[PDB]
Amino acid sequence: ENWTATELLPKLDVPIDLLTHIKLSVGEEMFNNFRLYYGDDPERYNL
Amino acid sequence: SIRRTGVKTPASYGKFVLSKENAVTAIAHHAIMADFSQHADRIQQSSQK
Amino acid sequence: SIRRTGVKTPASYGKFVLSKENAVTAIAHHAIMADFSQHADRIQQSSQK
Amino acid sequence: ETTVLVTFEQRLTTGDVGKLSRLIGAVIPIPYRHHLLGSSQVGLDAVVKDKTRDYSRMRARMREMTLTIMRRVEGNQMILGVPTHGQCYTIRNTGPVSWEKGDVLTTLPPVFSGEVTGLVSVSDWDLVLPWIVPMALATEINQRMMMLALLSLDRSHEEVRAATAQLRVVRYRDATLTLPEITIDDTVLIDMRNVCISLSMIANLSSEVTLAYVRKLALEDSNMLLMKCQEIYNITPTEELNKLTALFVMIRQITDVISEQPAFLVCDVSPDDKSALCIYK
Amino acid sequence: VPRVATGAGIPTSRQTTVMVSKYSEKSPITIPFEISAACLTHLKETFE
Repeated sequence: ENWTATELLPKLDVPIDLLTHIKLSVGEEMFNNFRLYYGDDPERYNL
Repeated sequence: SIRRTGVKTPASYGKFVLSKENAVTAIAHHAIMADFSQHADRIQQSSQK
Repeated sequence: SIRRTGVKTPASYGKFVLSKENAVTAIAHHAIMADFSQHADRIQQSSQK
Repeated sequence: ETTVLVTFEQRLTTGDVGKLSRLIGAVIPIPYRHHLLGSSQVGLDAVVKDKTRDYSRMRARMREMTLTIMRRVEGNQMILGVPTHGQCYTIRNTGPVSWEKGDVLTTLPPVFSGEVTGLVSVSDWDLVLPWIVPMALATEINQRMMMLALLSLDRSHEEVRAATAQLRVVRYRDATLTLPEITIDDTVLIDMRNVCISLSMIANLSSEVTLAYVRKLALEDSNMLLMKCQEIYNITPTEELNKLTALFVMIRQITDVISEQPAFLVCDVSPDDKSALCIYK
Repeated sequence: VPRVATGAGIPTSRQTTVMVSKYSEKSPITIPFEISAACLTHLKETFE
């Protein structure tokens, strides 16, 4: 993606649906084309 | 347990529409962000709302 | 062929001041486009004007 | 059907469709010829990734393909008009040969100097286009496949490879391509027989006037063709008519062995040398 | 582009659509300057 739009622009905090857990979901690619950060992400502020 | 009843349903399809503001996003780079005008108000508003 | 001449000159910088919508565009697809809403006016109006 | 709307069916990019937007007018083969096809069939790449993968099986395969012309590339719809026999169509160049206005073009399987990404290896699938070569490079590259298959008949194991490398750098107009490390395959062998049979019958029909013509000409003339070919009566003309004609049956056949299908015949070439008005499928 | 074609047997021209692009170059300027900590300390504590 161009993930920075999701990083800065407002969210769709919506009724969601997960199978097992979201980390296992993205580690099985239940979700297609994810992105994952444990840390306080600094790359959303360098553009 | 099967009950046979009339179900409320839509009688037409949905509308997803390209704004004037959204059409420039096409001829810039072919990829369309929905609510592209809505996030425009958001940057002159706070950080994320 | 030389004169010492009082010549008009800009005392101030110019302002390339982004639309807040243009910042929405740059976070959307990394392409600032000059006078974005004016191009949207040209979409709802004649294209090559 | 003629107009072929194509499903992409893969996950393409903006950088994909920007390339085909400038490639409108390219040659894409389709096997099934529907109005609605998917990109599994549309494109030539899906058979050049076979496991045997020699020029002997790819050339004989794609003569059952049906060529189309790229039109109306916006987003995910590919309009492919199947050309009709004898209308003028323009064609964007897919291979670096300048096509030299006024001549017949053909269909070359794939570059086969490596495996070129024809568009972009999208989901490990690229869309590779045929080369459209001006029938001189087509016949020559098909000649040398049988030249070096006749060579491997009477060589042991190395004077093949010392003489294929002599003959594989084909220096053509704008292109120096490579014979694909010639694999001896039976589609060559069934037709290398009939070539060797066609060479036999010309020796039978050579009625000692057609024979001795160069060997009588070297006594009188000094020509460039005459000197390079030094190293390399009867009152029956009506019979010589029939023997020369039966000789012409063979040479219109033994050329047709190594020649290809006549295809797009050049109307005009742009000064850009990229888009070429062409008639005659 | 403009266009001009002429005569018979004289070649002609098709469409040359020209969209050129010119780019930018970054060159950030930087000067240092030094201020002594005693000079700052006279602002800091300001003795008797």
